[PDB]
Amino acid sequence: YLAPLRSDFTEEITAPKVASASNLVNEWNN
Amino acid sequence: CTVITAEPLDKLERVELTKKAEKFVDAGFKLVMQEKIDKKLLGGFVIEFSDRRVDMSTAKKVEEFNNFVNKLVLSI
Amino acid sequence: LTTFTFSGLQDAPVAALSGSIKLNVAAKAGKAEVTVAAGAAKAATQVSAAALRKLSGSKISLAEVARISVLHSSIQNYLLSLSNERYQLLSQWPDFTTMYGKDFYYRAHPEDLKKFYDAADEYYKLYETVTEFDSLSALASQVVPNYAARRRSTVHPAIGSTVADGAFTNFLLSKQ
Amino acid sequence: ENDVPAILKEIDSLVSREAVSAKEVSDAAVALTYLQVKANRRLWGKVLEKAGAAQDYDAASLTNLLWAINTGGVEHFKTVAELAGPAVSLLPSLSPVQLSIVVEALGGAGVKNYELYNKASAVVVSKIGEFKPAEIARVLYGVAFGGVNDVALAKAAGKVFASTEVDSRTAAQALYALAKLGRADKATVDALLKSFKKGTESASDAAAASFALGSLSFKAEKAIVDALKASAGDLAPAQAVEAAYGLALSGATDAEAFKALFGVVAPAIEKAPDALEVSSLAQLHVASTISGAKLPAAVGSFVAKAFGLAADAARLKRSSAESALVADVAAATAVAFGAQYRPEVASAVASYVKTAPDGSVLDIAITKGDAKVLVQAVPSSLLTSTTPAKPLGHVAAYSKVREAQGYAVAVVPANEFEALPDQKAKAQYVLAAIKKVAPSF
Amino acid sequence: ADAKALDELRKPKFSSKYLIQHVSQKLIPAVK
Amino acid sequence: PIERQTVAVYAATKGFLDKVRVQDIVAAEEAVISQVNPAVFKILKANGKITPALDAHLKAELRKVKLPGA
Amino acid sequence: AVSKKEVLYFLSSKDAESSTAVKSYLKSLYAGAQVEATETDASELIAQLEKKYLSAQVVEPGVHNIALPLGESGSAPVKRYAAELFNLGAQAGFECPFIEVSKKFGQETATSETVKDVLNKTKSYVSADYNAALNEVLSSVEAEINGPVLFDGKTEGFKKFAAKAKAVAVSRGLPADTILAYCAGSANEDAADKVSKEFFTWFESAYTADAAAEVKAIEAEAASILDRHLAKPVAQIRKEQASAYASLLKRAETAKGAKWAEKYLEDVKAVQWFDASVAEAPASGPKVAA
Amino acid sequence: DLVYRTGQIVNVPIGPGTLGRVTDGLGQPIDGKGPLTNVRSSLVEVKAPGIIARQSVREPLFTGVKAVDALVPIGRGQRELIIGDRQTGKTAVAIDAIIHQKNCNEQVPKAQRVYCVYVAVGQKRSTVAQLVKLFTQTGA
Ligand SMILES: Nc1ncnc2c1ncn2[C@@H]1O[C@H](COP(=O)(O)OP(=O)(O)OP(=O)(O)O)[C@@H](O)[C@H]1O
Ligand SMILES: [Mg+2]
Repeated sequence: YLAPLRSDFTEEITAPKVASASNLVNEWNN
Repeated sequence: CTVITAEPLDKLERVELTKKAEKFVDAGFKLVMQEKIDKKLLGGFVIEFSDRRVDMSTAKKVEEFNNFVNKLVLSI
Repeated sequence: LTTFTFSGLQDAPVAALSGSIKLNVAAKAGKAEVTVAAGAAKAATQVSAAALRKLSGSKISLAEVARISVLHSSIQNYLLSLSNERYQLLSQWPDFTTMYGKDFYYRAHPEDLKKFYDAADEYYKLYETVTEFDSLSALASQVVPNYAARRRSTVHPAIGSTVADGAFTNFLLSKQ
Repeated sequence: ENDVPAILKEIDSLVSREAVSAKEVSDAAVALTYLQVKANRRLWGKVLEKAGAAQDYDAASLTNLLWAINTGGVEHFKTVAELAGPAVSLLPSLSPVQLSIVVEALGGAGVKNYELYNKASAVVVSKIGEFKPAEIARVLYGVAFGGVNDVALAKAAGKVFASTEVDSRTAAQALYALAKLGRADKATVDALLKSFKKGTESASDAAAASFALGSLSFKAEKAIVDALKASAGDLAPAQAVEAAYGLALSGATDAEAFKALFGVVAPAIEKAPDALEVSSLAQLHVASTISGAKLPAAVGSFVAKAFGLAADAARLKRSSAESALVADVAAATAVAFGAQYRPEVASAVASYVKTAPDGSVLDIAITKGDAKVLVQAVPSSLLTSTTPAKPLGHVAAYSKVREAQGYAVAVVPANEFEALPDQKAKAQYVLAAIKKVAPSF
Repeated sequence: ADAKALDELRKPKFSSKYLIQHVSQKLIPAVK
Repeated sequence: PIERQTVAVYAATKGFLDKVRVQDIVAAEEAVISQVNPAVFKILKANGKITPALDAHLKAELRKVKLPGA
Repeated sequence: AVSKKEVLYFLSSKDAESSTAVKSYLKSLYAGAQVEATETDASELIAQLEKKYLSAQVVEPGVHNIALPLGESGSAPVKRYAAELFNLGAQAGFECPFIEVSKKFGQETATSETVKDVLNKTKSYVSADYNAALNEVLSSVEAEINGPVLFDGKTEGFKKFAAKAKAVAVSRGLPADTILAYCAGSANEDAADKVSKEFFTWFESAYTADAAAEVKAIEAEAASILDRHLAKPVAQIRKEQASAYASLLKRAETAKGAKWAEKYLEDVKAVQWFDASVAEAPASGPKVAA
Repeated sequence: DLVYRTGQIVNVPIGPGTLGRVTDGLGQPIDGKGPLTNVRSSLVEVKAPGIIARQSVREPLFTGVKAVDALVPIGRGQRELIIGDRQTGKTAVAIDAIIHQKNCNEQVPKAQRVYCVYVAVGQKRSTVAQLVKLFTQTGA
């Protein structure tokens, strides 16, 4: 449940990188 | 010599600077000077001696500060 | 909340809106006869107009007791909410155990029966992992540290592209 | 048969079931304020847990809930700020008497919702006669404390407070809203100030008009001051501080009004010194100085450090257009005291940064033997929001505390200082302002 | 052991805050 | 690994892989590494020597092996 | 203990462990301890650096206290989430994000007098979708006079570039006249009131769309992480996670005496209290001191 | 043109952060995985360790090639030439020494594990990308 601790900053101001729709509702419907 | 600064000097900015710059000539030498301006420098100066330069400008003191703390947070 | 609050016994709720709890206030000019009735119990006191004003003097200031954090619990509640959408489509799986009898075993092609017994072993693989809800709390910790580093921005925690583009229009379309 | 703790368990089992609606969670909250249930925090937590879960919300149950959150003094920012979703969808559906309770409760909690207060002020100026004077003050308290500097409403409220005279509690909400907006309109403050010798019934609205006058620096009222001296037991220790701070800033010196107020806050700090904010411990030290009424020996020495703490904390978190102004004023203070070249002004303003006696750091602190002056830059956040633009009462707060430390505070405000064209004009503006305060320089 | 507090139970647990404090206690004394 | 090199070099230098066609010595030792005991490699790796308690015990375990042709 | 520049930064902070360090400091100052004189030292580059590492100790526990509005419908959970990050900015010493990123522009481009260099070292802070739509207009106006467009403002060679970049700013949706007429201002307080009410109508529709784009990326990451995990057998999952849990404990156990490692293993002990306190009464929850 | 001196003899980053990375001839990484973290710059021209800093080469380096480990065996600390004509298998002897160390490093204690460095001088870049593909697939 525990995470790696990170101490670093974000210097850019970017878009947050929306990941793609994983095919699992369409694989479990198959 | 050639001294490049950010904006043109005072008469006291001239006198405090030779006290910096005759410690860059290693004998009983006299510096003449040549005064140029560059606001790419953020204050301080660049002394150019045609065989060496010394950059006590704060525009490079920023970059020499940033790369010191961009190296040290990666060492911790 | 602020330091001074200016509500209480003026423009107040006079009556309840439900039936689960029965509220009756009786406002005079100075005090009020409230009568509350919830379940079998009843209570009726006298609230002064300057007794409700002292209520907002020391604030409650509720705060959430989380297992790890409020951020993590909101990601884990979303993964629990997403596991429910996948469990709902394992709810609509045909009962393959109605075809386990030997009158389906021996009428069927030997390769279409091995596919049927593999498709039944597959449902138990899918169903035993979608109900592994003790694994959602460690999947939420794979979302937290990359999110938390985007919030450690050197500009602002709440900065984004639409604001920082709108403030480039002010910076560029003014003089130098 | 009169069962108050046995009806708390019957309310607890109403909100601990699975599908509590809006009306059942409104009336559970309304019943917890009329019963005055500050001691049970978990029962207030179960109500606001179901108040976020409740999805349908008609006009009456939203305002009964938001009334109960505001009146009960319960704050949870996540729950209340998501109740602004029902509100902006029920906003044409709201009564004018109901819209005042929504915007007062959502504004008083600090909900940053610009779509709410824009539509809720455009309603209250489209139908300005439809709102009674208590409702135009509740909206004005909400839009002010929700971070909107809507002066279109503050004018339309000012025309109402001039046409009809209002209740004491109605005026003191309107004074508190104009104090945060920093308006100090003489035309409308004095129209609300006549409501305070008909007799006020709360001490919370005598203390809030006290705070709102001193923050705009008008002066004391002599019946607000004399309502506060009788009923300073009704006030919480964080509320009696803001009464005494607001009386000190307005120039009251009724020391028996200050013995009543400091009789609340002194045994509270003695019982738990961390009970108050360090912003409120500093507002005590301003009040324990300008009026001069002293405190216990363990308290007044303790709030003297917490003026030093709360002054560096606002200097560390300086607005960076205030950091531009201080380094501009300090450079003009170098040129005024004689420095025509840049190595002189660079090494003079590094000598102006002496430490205060309480542990703090002053930015432009000149010392000539015994006489010390202090130059104070007052940017724009400490100015009023109106066109004369005198500084707020908090700058006279900071001045009189430093003046009682061996300084002579010269105020340099940026509405006057930055209308000046060059550094020589700004040097004699500072030099006139220093010699107007201590002419030994 | 039971019934800790409220103000001790309000802490977010696996935040950094102490890597941030650690790399601030070995950078500011090193760059001064 | 070094223990399967020396076992295969043992099978050729102790005369266990004549009577075998010279074309399929490549396939003969693929049996020999796989058909002898997977526990006899662990002893040779841990000792580093083929001990007297093992050089007979492996050469008698290099007889219970099936080689191609034979 | 705290180094007295931390405790000045935790006064307006409102998380738990920063306020209990403040409250035990204010309890020491009630028992007559002297408030240490804060430093009028640490010149401008060091003051900017330790402010950056003191704001990030107010931001970092504060981000973990803000519930993401994942899978919610409406604008008010996203406006709550944005407003909690605004107040976290103000508690940590930041100004408004408009005032914070504009300071980042004018600091990064204090040396530049040409627009092609302004559009090049403000690259990290504007969209590449917007940095390109200004570089198309710039390299057409520099293909019109065949000289670099200057960052001067009074140059007419900039004036018809800024009139075309204003046409780009509407082509994104940004009200370029409204944003300019706010950060400039007006004389009367009534005509500047109507332009603040339509800047803040843009601004609230701006920062909601950055928060909602942040939520839609956490929603898409978590739905991608789950569907990769729902395709595993359960025996793989329990040992992938026990391997990752145990490797992360020994990274905190081999760390000798570091403050983060003691606080790490103190929070593992506090999670195990939470699981044990719930097991004692599950319809009640965890036991708080009341 | 102006050429400035850097004051430093030629150096490269050494340390454990170079493991797994493909660097160029001066240590700058060319695999496109960011900067070399956890690394330290040391000189490339060092005086070799002298007589009093050595000891006898006694422990074996197992190549995994049984023509080598039987006939021409290699100790740890020994330079061994692989000489031959073109396309005679000189890299294959060298690659199999690297791949075998991965198989041996999973079985030995932490003290005696062999960390390989492969310097590819003057080769194709395609030949090098085929080797880091093999070394990633094998786990080496
Ligand atoms: N032990 C082996 N068994 C079978 N085939 C091999 C063996 N060693 C090498 N080969 C094959 O022979 C070819 C030549 O091998 P390799 O590339 O190792 O030679 P090289 O000495 O590196 O030549 P060069 O560097 O001159 O190209 C390779 O294609 C490889 O597939
Ligand atoms: Mg080769």
